[PDB]
Amino acid sequence: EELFNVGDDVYALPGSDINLTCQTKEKNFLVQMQWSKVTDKNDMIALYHPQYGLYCGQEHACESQVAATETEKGVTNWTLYLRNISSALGGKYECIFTLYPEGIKTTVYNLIVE
Amino acid sequence: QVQLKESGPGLVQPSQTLSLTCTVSGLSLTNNIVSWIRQPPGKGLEWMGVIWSNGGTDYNSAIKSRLSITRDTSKSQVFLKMNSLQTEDTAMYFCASRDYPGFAYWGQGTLVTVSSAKTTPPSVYPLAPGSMVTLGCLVKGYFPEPVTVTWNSGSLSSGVHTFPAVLQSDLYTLSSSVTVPSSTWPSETVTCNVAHPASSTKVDKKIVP
Amino acid sequence: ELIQPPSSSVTLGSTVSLTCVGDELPKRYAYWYQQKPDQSIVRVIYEDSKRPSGISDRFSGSSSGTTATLTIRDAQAEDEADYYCLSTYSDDKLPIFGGGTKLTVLGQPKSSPSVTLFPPSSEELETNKATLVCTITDFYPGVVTVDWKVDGTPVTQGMETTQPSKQSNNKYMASSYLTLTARAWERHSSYSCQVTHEGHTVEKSLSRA
Ligand SMILES: *[C@@H]1O[C@H](CO)[C@@H](O)[C@H](O)[C@H]1NC(C)=O
Repeated sequence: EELFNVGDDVYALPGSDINLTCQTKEKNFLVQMQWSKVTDKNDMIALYHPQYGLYCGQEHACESQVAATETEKGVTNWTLYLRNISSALGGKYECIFTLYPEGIKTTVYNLIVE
Repeated sequence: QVQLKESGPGLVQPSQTLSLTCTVSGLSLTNNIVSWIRQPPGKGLEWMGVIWSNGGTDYNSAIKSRLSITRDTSKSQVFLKMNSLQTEDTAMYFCASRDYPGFAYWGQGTLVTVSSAKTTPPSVYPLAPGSMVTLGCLVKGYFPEPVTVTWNSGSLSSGVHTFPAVLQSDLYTLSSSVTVPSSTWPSETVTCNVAHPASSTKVDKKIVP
Repeated sequence: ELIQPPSSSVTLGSTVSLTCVGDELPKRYAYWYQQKPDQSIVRVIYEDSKRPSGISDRFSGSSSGTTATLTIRDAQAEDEADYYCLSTYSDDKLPIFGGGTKLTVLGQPKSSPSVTLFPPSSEELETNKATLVCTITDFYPGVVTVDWKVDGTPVTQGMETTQPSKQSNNKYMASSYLTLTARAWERHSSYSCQVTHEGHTVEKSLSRA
């Protein structure tokens, strides 16, 4: 359902530094969350589980690329640090919360690099 | 870069309690777990317990009764407390983190010796000779392990050998040697720096002919 | 719980597979750690077969049913280490380490030792004790036998000599101590440390002159 549009376009010139931040739905239990780069396959960047903690996708030092933070009304922020953006970092980024009782909630960012 | 650094008393008496601290940097302690792993001398790694990203804990059921893990998120530290110690608790203690259960980052470890003996600081003596000249430091009669030796406060790092310790009747002894060009010594000072944490001793000894 | 053979051999350039066998490994991933003599710990394989950045591509892994295996190709001397496998057990999914496999690489170049003999320091004599130090480096294999001679006569008394340990260059190092009262040091004239490695003896001597 997300491969129709849904997401937000994000333009950048090479060299740019950009933070993407995603936010949990109110009044849900946070079950797990993750960041992915979406091509033909969904390639996970980092995953956070509220008990097991951080887990990275393939060789990463991803603890320097993501951060989770709680705020006021149980809402959680989930952010991805993009640094020194090349055309290779361009593409579709997907933040996927799995919540209870509402299930999956996803936010798509299209990073466009000139 | 992330670093996990274990710190602790080095020497603890039987039936006392052992307080270790894991200091985490480059990882967000609120988003991560920290496990405590121990290795008795000559033995294999044994997992002890975990504090989960949410502050809960689980322990190895064979030591659970004496074990306690806590954390201070603001100071970014995790604490291991283990009470009623026996001699068999003498081990190297590691904390590790992230990618549970396949911990990706490890501390170097601190050694803990459980003994009723009191600390003995080392006596540090210079080793001078009788192309390339080799100098050294004799670190005699200390307890417990370990002891560290640097040369010229770290300025001299290349040709350094720090030997394994020998145990001569309840006290340890080791040597460290450094090799430098004959042109450089004695014209350029060569000092060895010995640290024995458990007794809080730091000594510098200048090597003279 | 997690079953590993306590030791294994490979010769330089060939391939070893090390195994780890556990009941739940068909349902749980295995992780592999390499521990070097200085006791630092490096993750070399995760999730049965994935290899983390910065690990040599000679390391690979695979799993079938209840045995996970770690495969080192083109064995190098610096692969000599203890390898531990880690997985998860029970309903609460807690970690467990196998017992560890010590891997020795055969076929490494023979190398004769470098011996250095130091007299006692003036400072140490002032306490009426005297230690001569005999450092031994850059030898392989790591087995050596040390004999002291004083005035041409064997000494068994007051000698302690170190267990061989591994250097940064994967050769071995060791040290031997001869300790004397200061009165005894000035009662004899010639001192010799004789190190024997694979049948040949290299000797270092000194006099008090
Ligand atoms: C980011 O780009 C700057 C500008 O060229 C460069 O100096 C720096 O090394 C880059 N940082 C990383 C982490 O690649």
